[PDB]
Amino acid sequence: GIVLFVDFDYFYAQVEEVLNPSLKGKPVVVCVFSGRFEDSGAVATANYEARKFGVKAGIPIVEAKKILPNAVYLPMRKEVYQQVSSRIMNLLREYSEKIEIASIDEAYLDISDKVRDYREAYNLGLEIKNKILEKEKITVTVGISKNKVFAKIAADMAKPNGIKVIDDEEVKRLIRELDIADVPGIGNITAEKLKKLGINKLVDTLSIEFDKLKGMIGEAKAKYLISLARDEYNEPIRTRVRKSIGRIVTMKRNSRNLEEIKPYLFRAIEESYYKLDKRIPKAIHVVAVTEDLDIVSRGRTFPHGISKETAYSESVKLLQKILEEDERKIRRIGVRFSKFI
DNA sequence: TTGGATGGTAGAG
DNA sequence: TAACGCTACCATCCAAC
Ligand SMILES: Cc1cn([C@H]2C[C@H](O)[C@@H](COP(=O)(O)OP(=O)(O)OP(=O)(O)O)O2)c(=O)[nH]c1=O
Ligand SMILES: *Nc1ccc2c(c1)Cc1ccccc1-2
Ligand SMILES: [Ca+2]
Ligand SMILES: [Ca+2]
Ligand SMILES: [Ca+2]
Repeated sequence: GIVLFVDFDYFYAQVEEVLNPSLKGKPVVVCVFSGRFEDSGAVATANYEARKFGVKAGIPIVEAKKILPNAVYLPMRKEVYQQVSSRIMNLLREYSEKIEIASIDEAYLDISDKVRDYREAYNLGLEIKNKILEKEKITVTVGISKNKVFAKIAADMAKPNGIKVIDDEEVKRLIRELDIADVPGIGNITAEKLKKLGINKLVDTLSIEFDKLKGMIGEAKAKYLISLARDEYNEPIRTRVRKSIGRIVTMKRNSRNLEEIKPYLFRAIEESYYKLDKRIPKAIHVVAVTEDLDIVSRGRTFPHGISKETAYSESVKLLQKILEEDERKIRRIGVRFSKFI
């Protein structure tokens, strides 16, 4: 069982550095500007130079500019990053047929039949890094271990431009020593609940009553953590199948005017339908983000596919439903399609 | 004598 | 002053031959 994981370094920011080499080695911040006012929106990512000053994914641009006014702030050019991603993902395909594309910049390869051992796996990781750097001038981090979770943890430890093997002995050390927060899938909310059960390390999960852990974090996550801690997790590398395709836009001003909201919604539908690429959806959900950033959605599922024209009229009724059942003003509006034929 | 649809939550982007 | 995107999972529920 040998899994090689690839995660591209500071991805959007690094693509902008390849396009404009004068950027390299100084703070670069990639932003989602939203329209609302001067510099409204959020950071998508930033290069490591900018991160030293606290700028990173998620924070508002106005806050980034407070702690790092000097940097290059660039509008996110998603189309260009997807082009670069697709070419790299096709390079990776050449090293293994068992590949799992996990995100715009992540893929797992099952190389159990390609290499005899970790030493050979490591050499293959360098070949992959070299090839990607040659073809795309993009640095990446490679993580290598016995399963997906530890391969991803290996890349986290080695980031940026790194390569790391976590061998059987180091897996045992991490079960003992790794802060549970740093386990994939364990976020702030789950971690804090675990903090209450005395669980700080993966190994702590072995001594706890299974139903107290279940009653706290739910069946799936409890099973997940115990399996990892047991050194048994062995989930297969499988092709990811798109389940939903959606778009959400920020309105210039908050509104409850249907006619004022509709153009944004239709734009979201038009854009969603372009990305569907031959897929035919049987479900549609409208999403409204209210003034206080609560997320509200209403959907409808048909026994048959939804035509683009049908989506327009159905989305209107879903938005009328939200507007009738929630009095708060809408700030963001979007649509999602799912249950593809 | 359990299940698809429903809307909300949490997080490996 | 807080984007954009998408999966897995969770409760809840109104239907159950
Ligand atoms: C986390 C995050 C990522 N992204 C996008 C931009 C990132 O470049 C891309 C990949 O996500 P990540 O791999 O999480 O981040 P990264 O590649 O920018 O940085 P790192 O070196 O630490 O791996 O996805 C967002 O748009 N918003 C986000 O909140
Ligand atoms: N990024 C993003 C885009 C569209 C949608 C979400 C996120 C959540 C959601 C829920 C219902 C419909 C559409 C969307
Ligand atoms: Ca990355
Ligand atoms: Ca990533
Ligand atoms: Ca975490």
